[PDB]
Amino acid sequence: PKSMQCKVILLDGSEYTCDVEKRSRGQVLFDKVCEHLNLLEKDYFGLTYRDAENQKNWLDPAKEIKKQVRSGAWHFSFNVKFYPPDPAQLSEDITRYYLCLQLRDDIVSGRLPCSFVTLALLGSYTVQSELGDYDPDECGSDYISEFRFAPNHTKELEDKVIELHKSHRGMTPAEAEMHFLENAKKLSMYGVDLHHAKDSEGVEIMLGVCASGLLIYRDRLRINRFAWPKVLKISYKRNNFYIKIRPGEFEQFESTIGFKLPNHRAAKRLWKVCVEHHTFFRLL
Ligand SMILES: Fc1ccccc1NCc1cc[nH]n1
Repeated sequence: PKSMQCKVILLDGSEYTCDVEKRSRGQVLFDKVCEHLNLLEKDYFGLTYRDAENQKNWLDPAKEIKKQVRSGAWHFSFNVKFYPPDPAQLSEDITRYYLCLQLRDDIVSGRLPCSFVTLALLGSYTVQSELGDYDPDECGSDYISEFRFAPNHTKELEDKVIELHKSHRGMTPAEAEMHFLENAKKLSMYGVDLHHAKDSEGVEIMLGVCASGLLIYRDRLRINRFAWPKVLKISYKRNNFYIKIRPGEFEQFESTIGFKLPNHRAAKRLWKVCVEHHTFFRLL
């Protein structure tokens, strides 16, 4: 029995190493990672890898690892796949904890945009969770936190984190994590997976996939939103991704909206994440 070494970047930025039999399916590796993390509420999470383009791909738990990574290194990341719309309803604090770590990276990366005040408030709850009660002894008027809070740090943002941290005295890690999530869940890009595409006229749009449905970002105005119930059918052909939308009441025939993706793999990736998110919606 020949086994392949796997390396997984965890959400704290540490590396987990294990071996699986070389013909193992994704689920085998994912189960080992989740046992390592003491994670029971595993359905919200997954593993990603980077292809030659260094584009992120979900490791399909049902398929052989070798037929996915193909020529690439057995190097993965552990990530939230399905962002819970209501994190208070998760059964375990440790689940909310990993979700916070993911969202912290979502924020620092700029995938999840955030006002100055929300950056500072989220940051204050992270500090309360990580270090406990505000201590003047560690924080001078010149203090800069080890914690990454934002895509671009300023002294103003560090000061506001400290100001808000002072107000959280006596808050436990689980409580601070729950407040963090109550705020983060409201942000317009929470749990939105964005894909580059062109509309049928060749105009650059972004397609967002999330729990509630599909978003077509055409410009700062004209954001079209199709709740999952409004989406009849989706499919990809060559570089094209198509969504069929239910007609309005007493209208004949659904509408088709077509999109051009960069290449066939990008169309297939978008199709698969939409199918997977739509099933998630069907279970809610
Ligand atoms: F309702 C949706 C449908 C499809 C994709 C996303 C959403 N987000 C919630 C919302 C409702 C109104 N504006 N934002």
